[PDB]
Amino acid sequence: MGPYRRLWFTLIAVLAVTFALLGFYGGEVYRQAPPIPEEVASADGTRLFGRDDILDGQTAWQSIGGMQLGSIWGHGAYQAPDWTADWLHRELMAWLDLAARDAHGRDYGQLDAPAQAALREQLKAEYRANRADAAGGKLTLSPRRAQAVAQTEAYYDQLFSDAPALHRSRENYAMKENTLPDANRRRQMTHFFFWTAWAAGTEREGTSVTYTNNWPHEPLIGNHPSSENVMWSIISVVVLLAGIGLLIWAWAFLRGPPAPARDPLTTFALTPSQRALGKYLFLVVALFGFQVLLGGFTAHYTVEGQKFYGIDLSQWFPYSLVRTWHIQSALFWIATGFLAAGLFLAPLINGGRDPKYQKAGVDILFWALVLVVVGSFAGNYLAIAQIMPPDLNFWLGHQGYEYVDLGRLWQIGKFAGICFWLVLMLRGIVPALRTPGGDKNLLALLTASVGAIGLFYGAGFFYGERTHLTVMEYWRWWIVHLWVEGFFEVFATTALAFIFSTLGLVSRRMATTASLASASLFMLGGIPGTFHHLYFAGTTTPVMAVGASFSALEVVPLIVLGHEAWENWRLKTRAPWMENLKWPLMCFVAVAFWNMLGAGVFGFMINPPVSLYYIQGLNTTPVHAHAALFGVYGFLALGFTLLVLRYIRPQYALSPGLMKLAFWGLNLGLALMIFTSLLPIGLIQFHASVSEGMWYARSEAFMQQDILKTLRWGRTFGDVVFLLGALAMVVQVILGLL
Amino acid sequence: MGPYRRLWFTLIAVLAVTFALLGFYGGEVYRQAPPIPEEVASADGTRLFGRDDILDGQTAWQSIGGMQLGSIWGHGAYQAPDWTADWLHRELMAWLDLAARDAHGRDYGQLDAPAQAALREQLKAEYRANRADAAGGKLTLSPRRAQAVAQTEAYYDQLFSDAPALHRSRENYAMKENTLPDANRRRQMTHFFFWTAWAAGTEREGTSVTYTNNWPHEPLIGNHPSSENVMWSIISVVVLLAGIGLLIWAWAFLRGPPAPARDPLTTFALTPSQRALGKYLFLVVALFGFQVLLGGFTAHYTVEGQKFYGIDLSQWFPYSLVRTWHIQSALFWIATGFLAAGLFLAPLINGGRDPKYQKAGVDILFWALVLVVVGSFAGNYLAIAQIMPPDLNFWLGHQGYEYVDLGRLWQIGKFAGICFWLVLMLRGIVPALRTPGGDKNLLALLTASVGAIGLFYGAGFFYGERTHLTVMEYWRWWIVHLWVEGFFEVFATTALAFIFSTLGLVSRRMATTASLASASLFMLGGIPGTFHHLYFAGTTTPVMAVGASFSALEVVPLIVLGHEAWENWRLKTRAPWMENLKWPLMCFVAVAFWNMLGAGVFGFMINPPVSLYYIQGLNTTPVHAHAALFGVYGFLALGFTLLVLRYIRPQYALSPGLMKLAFWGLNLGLALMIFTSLLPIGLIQFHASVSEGMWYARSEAFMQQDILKTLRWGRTFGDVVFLLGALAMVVQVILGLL
Ligand code: HEM
Ligand code: HEM
Ligand code: HEM
Ligand code: HEM
Ligand SMILES: [Ca+2]
Ligand SMILES: [Ca+2]
Ligand SMILES: [Fe+3]
Ligand SMILES: [Fe+3]
Repeated sequence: MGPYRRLWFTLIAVLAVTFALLGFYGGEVYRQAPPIPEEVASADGTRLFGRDDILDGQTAWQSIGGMQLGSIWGHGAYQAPDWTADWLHRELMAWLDLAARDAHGRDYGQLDAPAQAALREQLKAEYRANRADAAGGKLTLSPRRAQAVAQTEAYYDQLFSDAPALHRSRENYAMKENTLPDANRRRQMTHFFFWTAWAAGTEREGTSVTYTNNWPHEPLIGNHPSSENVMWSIISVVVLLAGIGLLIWAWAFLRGPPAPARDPLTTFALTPSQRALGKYLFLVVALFGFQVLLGGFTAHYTVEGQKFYGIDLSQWFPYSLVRTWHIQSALFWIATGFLAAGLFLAPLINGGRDPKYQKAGVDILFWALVLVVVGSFAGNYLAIAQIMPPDLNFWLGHQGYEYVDLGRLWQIGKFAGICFWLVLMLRGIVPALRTPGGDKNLLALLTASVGAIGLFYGAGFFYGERTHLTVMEYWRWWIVHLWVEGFFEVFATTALAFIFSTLGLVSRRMATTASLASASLFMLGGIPGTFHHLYFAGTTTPVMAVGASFSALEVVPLIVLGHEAWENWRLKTRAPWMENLKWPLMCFVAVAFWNMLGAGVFGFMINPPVSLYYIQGLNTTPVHAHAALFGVYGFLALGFTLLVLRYIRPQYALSPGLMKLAFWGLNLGLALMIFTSLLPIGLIQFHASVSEGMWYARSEAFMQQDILKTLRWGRTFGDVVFLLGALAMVVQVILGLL
Repeated sequence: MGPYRRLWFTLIAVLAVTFALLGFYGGEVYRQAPPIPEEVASADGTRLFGRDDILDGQTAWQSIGGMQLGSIWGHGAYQAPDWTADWLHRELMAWLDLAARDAHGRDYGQLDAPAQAALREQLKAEYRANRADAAGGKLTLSPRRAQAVAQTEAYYDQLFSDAPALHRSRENYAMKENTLPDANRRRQMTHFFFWTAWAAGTEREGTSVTYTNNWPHEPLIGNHPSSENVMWSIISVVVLLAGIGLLIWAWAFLRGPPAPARDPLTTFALTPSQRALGKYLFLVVALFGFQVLLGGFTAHYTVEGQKFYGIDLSQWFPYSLVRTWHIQSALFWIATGFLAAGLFLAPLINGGRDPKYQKAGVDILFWALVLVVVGSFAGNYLAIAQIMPPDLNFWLGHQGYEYVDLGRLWQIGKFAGICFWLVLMLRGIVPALRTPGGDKNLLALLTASVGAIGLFYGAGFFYGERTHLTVMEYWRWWIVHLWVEGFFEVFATTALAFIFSTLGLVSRRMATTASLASASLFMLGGIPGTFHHLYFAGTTTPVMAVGASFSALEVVPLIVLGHEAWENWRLKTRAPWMENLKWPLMCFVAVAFWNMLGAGVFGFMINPPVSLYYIQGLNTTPVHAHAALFGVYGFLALGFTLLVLRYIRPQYALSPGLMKLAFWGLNLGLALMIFTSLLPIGLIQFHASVSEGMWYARSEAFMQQDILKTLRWGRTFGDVVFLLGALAMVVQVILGLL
């Protein structure tokens, strides 16, 4: 309570109206989803696959890499072409030849211009029709379409089967040699690729958009952005520029501490529990050196084929296996960065004593946390090699969906570990607010943050092996755009301000009101901002209305970062003994520079739904993904490491001269391979994706254009700058642990 | 010179690099203009009109209102449809009917869908070809196109002719009854319309865009935006956001006065010259009341036809006359407000004495201005009614182009009056900085601003009666986007800081650096920002490449207006005698609010070239025009009126209770007639313009859709608030002049 009745009500007011908006629209994503047809038949009488064969074909797609091989409805990896827009153009060109063979005498390519436009108008009448029969379950597609589907089916049966004809196209797609040894799996898998491009073509009931909201930009069947799609883009621009101006207008009008001579953390000297965190500062730097070194190993498969300078490590370590470890070990060391600074802050609040069985609680968390890492990395190896039986795949092995690629049995092992980290926080915080005090204001906010950071991983359930892919793309982003983006940015603002409150630099009054205006602004457009990962995947038009207007308000408090980047840096002059923490106070400054240039600048370039239409599935998304994940949550795990290196080894200097290469190799290393080798490839692809089609921007005839070859062979001029910038950090921490 | 060596070098550096970028591209706008063909002939052998007939048709179009009747290439008025898209659609449907009449047996409307798409591909083949013969001067268009042009000539001959059949379509376009009594004048005007929509269809040499950069969005002949258009749009967006964030960053990191007891302006008491400004302060409010009444009179012709509750004032006072007066008297009173403020500031700088024959120039300049006003209005009335002979039209009468609609002789009169104001400034300012002092830092900037504001009306020359329309649209925006937008915003910052410096509130050190940091920022994207009025008018793609990217940087220093709207309002508390200037210190705050909400927010909504494509010529442009013209330079001539009411009548109070109404009527009326009756009309026109075509968003089958009728019949509820606010302000000024 206290005098904070205004602030503590407007945070619950945001978390009540902007939290039912994932629930009032969460039923809209379910019952407006593209249905899987019960029976696919031809008009002559034969019966093709049904809804059982599609779902078993989905499990065949998961066993080869899932979204880490080639993207489906845009989301995935960006080397192999998306199989819902590469199946589409190969099916329409098969139809255009089977409708020209009995038209004059020739094919679609050898007709003059006025007569070849009399066939693309017949494509719009058949392929933008023949939807479901209103719970009759039948499809009954045309017999000229039954021959074109079976014609292109033999091309995808020959691509995943070790055939000698399609070499040097399995080399530009970074598929190993087989990718599916069994024969009935890839006969069932390419039935699933039909349904993922059946829904991309058929019209919804009465409207002028498709089931996937007109996504794969194809000039044959008239796939152009909607009328309501362009009108909801210009509304999304005026929300931003009238939000930035009205924030600085209300900031400049509605406004209106001697430091101690000793550091108050060295007066405690707690030996038994906080000395056991030396392992956790090793697991951060061991996974960080392993995660960069995979990056130079998965970017090598982009440039070359599968050679690796002599013998090929391609039948053991293919592209979709080294990419799966590159994302998954990245989310671990960001997670165990906060887990070190979380458990360090547990016994420091309740005086300087530990709870009962605290060191016994820490020493069994770490050996269960390392059980998951080397336990999930075996499941990826025994599933992409296709050794494990396919019925037991989802539980241990490989899930298929990116950012949740650890198996279901191992996924409980990550959820049980953070839930065990939850009770080790609450046993050390309930003797601090259940005591009769009157200053439990920051402690009540931090209690709500630790309760939310460990229970929002549980939304990674509610989807199993065989549920509908629109349901698998709704609960998946609840832990990527709400647990990594949202609630890692609440816990890293309070616990950041809790340290500056304890050292005696902020006066605990402007450390709480600054942590409820910077905890409700990030949540105003953060919980209903989940929906900008669900534009073109089985949704209606109001889903891009909630996710393009209420998503610009998480770009409003990110551009204005002059404050909270100077008043976290001018704390250096407030004490003579703030030279010992100079380098953590330089990492919490370069968090702010990449929270406006990775989340604000490069994050709004792809936000409005006319410019996510042409960009979704290109090389402009890993510009935003590399910069907003290492820049914002990747310098916090290195700011909470070189701070926790102090107070547990308070005798070793940080050795400047090494840190000036360990800090200025991460910044300039990240801003040189983005602005030379990932951004200009993302604009040659954008110039082709809006001119010709979506299939043209990922086709292998385009990605070997002799200008996109010299623009990814120049990744290595920035890769080795990042490499030595990462080695100089881990050599410091290993030297610091002695 | 002095300690200001950095700023006074970077301002000349900006005005040196961003000023050759107008000349080196003005050469490109000249030598890449769409040529007028020397001879138009048919393929059978006959000879149609030539280029002289096209130029006489241009003069005939000028004689009836010019751009105030119906827009040409988007620029103009927004009631009658743009003739270069309406002519285009009528000519294309005439060609489709003449090519279907000899195809099977029917027309384009009564053909099935696959066979009517075999004629639009022939429209794409014939109409996107047959350009000029490489300076051969001939056209030699197809005889079917000759028959289609001769067929659609008769409708536009019948529309401007008093013909009975075409009533109640001459009433929804607000044309009086005749608009052209002579017959050869409209017979040549139709040929001019043929030229201005011939340039909208033909392909440039080798490229894939037209001469007017693919402008009139027509799905028949494939008029869709380019790829480089969309690429420069996304580049413009990232330039804006990366500008705002870096400006706030470098503001927050790179930083580092007793008031007197008496007002220092009442200590001078200069009686002979400054008492002669009552005529100017009466002329400002007289033209302001007359202009608001003309605005209320010209919006009635939108809602009703030409009735005016009984007898019609339509053959004497048509829509074109009242619209021309509504723009021109607005520009006149906005100019003479600054003129009176500068002439007040003239003798105060050189101590408290006047130059020789100072009262005589003031006493003749007022009668010269009022002579120019009544002669221009008499010329408009005697030119639109078609009484004055067509040989003598451009000199006195009506020019045709909007914002320069006063005739050439009256234009020389206005330029001579502003030059007389210039020499009256320089005869009073040169004995103040030629004295041996060391404080001529602000006065040099003010002298350069006076030399800028008084000379660049002279770029309204260099185009006469018969030059090419791309040349007439290059020198026209040199006095609308560089003399009104740019150099009225330099003269209003230095004079404001000079007044706040002379009064003894700022310390003259932060009044100079803040008047070059806020004079070099507005000029970085202001002089090469002219080019966003020249996207789709006879230009190439480098012109929009300059005018998007280098124009987003004049939106960057406008959103951040928390500073320069609080440090100009917190000057009120610095003295007890700053209650006498309370209302100018609210006008100079409403200037900042509408400068961020009419130039930033609603001004960037229409800026990027993919969203100016569908918007150019709609009801979203008068939103930005009414907001940024009365909001920024309209409260400035009401701040410099109620400040100059002090120090010449320093005995009459401002009478609060009336000033609250005269402020919060203007603000609430301008913010309520924009957000109710001009913004959703603009959004409905945007939706229909991006769905169907450009002809559909201005057609009279669409602008009576029964929802656009109730959305402009609610203009009056915002009109009467603005009306009563204007009446309260003028009755206050008339009561104060006694
Ligand atoms: C020198 C440093 C790095 C290199 C060479 C590298 C390599 C790569 C490459 C080539 C991709 C593109 C994969 C594809 O095309 O499908 C990628 C994706 C990704 N990287 Fe890195 N990486 C580096 C640093 C990092 C770091 C430090 C992190 C996080 C802690 C990270 C997180 C990610 C993520 C999340 C993706 C997935 C993007 C997406 O699929 O949309 N990267 N990495
Ligand atoms: C602040 C921390 C942020 C993080 C950690 C983050 C992380 C990510 C990642 C890793 C992806 C790639 C997902 C994938 O490959 O499937 C992504 C995509 C995306 N992000 Fe962010 N992001 C952040 C901020 C933002 C912001 C502020 C916006 C504002 C509009 C935004 C808009 C988007 C959009 C539209 C996509 C979809 C791009 C696509 O699917 O191709 N992000 N985000
Ligand atoms: C109650 C107040 C006003 C009313 C009813 C009014 C009426 C109108 C109307 C209906 C238009 C649209 C003409 C068309 O559609 O072609 C217009 C245009 C315009 N008005 Fe006003 N007006 C008002 C106030 C003002 C003021 C105070 C200014 C001060 C400078 C102003 C400047 C302009 C300009 C420059 C245009 C031309 C916009 C363009 O052609 O793009 N108006 N006025
Ligand atoms: C600050 C003072 C400003 C003033 C006095 C002003 C005035 C005007 C006026 C009167 C028009 C209408 C021209 C016509 O009807 O032909 C116009 C158009 C336009 N303005 Fe502004 N403007 C200002 C700021 C801005 C800014 C900051 C931008 C930034 C991008 C901008 C972008 C545009 C564009 C693109 C158009 C063309 C719209 C069209 O032709 O339909 N304006 N301006
Ligand atoms: Ca991805
Ligand atoms: Ca206009
Ligand atoms: Fe997101
Ligand atoms: Fe402009």
